[PDB]
Amino acid sequence: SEELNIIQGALELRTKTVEDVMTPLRDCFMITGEAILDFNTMSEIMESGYTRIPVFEGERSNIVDLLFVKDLAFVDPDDCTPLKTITKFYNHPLHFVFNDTKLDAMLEEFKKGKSHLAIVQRVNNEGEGDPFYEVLGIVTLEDVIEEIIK
Amino acid sequence: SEELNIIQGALELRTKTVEDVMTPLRDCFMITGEAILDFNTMSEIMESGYTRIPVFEGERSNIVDLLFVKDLAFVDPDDCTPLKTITKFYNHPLHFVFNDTKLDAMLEEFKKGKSHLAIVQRVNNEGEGDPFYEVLGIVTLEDVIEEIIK
Amino acid sequence: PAPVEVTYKNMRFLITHNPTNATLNKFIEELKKYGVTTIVRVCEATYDTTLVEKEGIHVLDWPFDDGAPPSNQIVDDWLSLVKIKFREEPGCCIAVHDVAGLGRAPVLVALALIEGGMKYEDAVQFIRQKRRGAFNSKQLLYLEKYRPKMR
Amino acid sequence: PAPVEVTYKNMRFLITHNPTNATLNKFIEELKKYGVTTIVRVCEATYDTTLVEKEGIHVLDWPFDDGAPPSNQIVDDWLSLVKIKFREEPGCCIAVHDVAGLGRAPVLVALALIEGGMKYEDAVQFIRQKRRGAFNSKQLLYLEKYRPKMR
Repeated sequence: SEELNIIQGALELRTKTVEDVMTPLRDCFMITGEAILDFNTMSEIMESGYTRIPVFEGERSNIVDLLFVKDLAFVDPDDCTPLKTITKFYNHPLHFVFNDTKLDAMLEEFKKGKSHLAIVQRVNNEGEGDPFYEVLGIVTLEDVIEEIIK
Repeated sequence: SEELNIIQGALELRTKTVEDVMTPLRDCFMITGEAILDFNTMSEIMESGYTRIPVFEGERSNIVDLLFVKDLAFVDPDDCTPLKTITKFYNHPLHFVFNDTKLDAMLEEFKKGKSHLAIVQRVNNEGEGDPFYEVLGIVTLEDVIEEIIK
Repeated sequence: PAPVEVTYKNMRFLITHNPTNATLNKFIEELKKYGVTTIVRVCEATYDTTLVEKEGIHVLDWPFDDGAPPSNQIVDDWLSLVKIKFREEPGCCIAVHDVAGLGRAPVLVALALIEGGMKYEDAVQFIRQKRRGAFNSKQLLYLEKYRPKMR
Repeated sequence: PAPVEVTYKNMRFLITHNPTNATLNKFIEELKKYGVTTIVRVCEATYDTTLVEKEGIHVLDWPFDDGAPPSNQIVDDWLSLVKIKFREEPGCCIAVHDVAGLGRAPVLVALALIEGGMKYEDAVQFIRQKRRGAFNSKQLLYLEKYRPKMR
């Protein structure tokens, strides 16, 4: 029943890439570093249901940190503390990985680490300038498990 | 590598019970309905890292609702709104299941439902009074997946 | 737990729990959702039964011993009650409630469908289908050694 | 990305990125964590290089074309620089940095270990091990058609 589905997913971990299950950059829910953690902003962050939210500066490709909801533990809304400050009070590792990375390898990094999230980047050899890493998306442990158990 | 471990877990879904992977009642993190959602209480709830927290009234065996952290979205600390009120503003289904329930069946209920959590109860035939359902613990989707991928 | 409906041969019952005073309006929603016109209580009074009667359903407090079988007087009062109310209003439903509905109350329902024709094993397996683990040893003994009457 | 150290025959380099002005103290932590005494810049000035020199490491701004090979003057200045500084202080390290460290700067390091004895394929596969996708077509052409001198 469940068992053959989960088995098939487990085997496909070897061939599927992080690129196949990621939520692409356009659809990731994200927050800018210049956000002002006042009453309405914090409420909107909490009501989203996300436990962790990528934080960007400038363009959404420029992902600089992770805001865990717990990080807002004792923040005062009346003080309007900018988000970047809170970002600076807490350490949340920020993994990056290549579109090549198979799903079993990503799964085992997830099992080791403290971060359950990873930015998906590619490299482009096509340019009138130096090669650069292009972020494509974000893959979570939940994407990988969603792909095992369908 | 990963694959044979996850396969073995998937097969053991049929024999293992909800009773084997639950976090027993003594160790579940829980909150009482008479909590007063002031600044410190809400902060303590957020800083715990739990997205959803069982809510009891009286003795911890008496689990009455679920507090999602998002449920605190626009609550004012200055107003000291009791937790039971917030409990009454939001509907979060409260599944109960028997210690007998195998892990594949629990997994498929989890896949269908909106609640990713379940109270684990047993029935005791031994008493000088009427039989009663005894809550033993709480099983989450994360317990089940933790048991698939080790 | 939650309430359960049991139907056999125009008989219909609702095995239920003992509510609190705040749950009792949603409770009456559920009592009318199965069309119960009378409710008989076996636990001890933790609320008041004047609004439930103001919503149209009569309350009968017949307490007997927790975890124990009903006396023969309660049995005969009970059978005469199902007779009277089910020929007063057929297809209707009468509710019985223990603390959670896992002993005395299912025993009463048990005697009703056992006097109604359904056998002993068929009735017990009929009830524990509908709520698991319904009977304890002291009540298994009664329901086993009870003599029907075709009433 | 992040900085990378490359060592071959007492030569040691740090291929790095262009920092901002606020990152630059942690930057100098990392520059001294690999013991680099001089840093040579190929991108355009987005900060000021007086504190990095006040922490003891000299800054040389030698910009050339983005995505393009270095001219032969920059090549000879570069080789003479590695000679001078690596016989002034052997075992030390000199840092080079592009915008992220994925083109011009790795090309310079490439010419250094290719003049240092390591072959073309061995050097390119040595660098892209240490940071994936390091070179683009216009720079592959140069590093391929470059003539060593055993300097």
